[PDB]
Amino acid sequence: IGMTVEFIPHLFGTNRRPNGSRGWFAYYRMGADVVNPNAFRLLNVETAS
Amino acid sequence: VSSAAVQWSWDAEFEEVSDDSPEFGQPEIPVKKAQGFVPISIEALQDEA
Repeated sequence: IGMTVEFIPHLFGTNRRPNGSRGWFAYYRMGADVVNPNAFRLLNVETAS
Repeated sequence: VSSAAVQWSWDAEFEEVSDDSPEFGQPEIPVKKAQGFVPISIEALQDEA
């Protein structure tokens, strides 16, 4: 799913009554991973201590 | 006006979000003046072409 933005009309506080503020909520869903590890080559220049 | 982007984060299911309100700044540019002046004689203004 893509980027969706939502408008919360009313927030609350520590005593569950309105505290005079609002907000904008957004979320996103994706995922990835490497299937075959032998189809790549990566150069590693590591510095000895 | 100048500002920066909000910071997203990868959260799990039923995980509370953290507020990401960004900060703002304001540049400023003053306006200054420059001038030049030249006086001429009446006889000259009529003689010189």
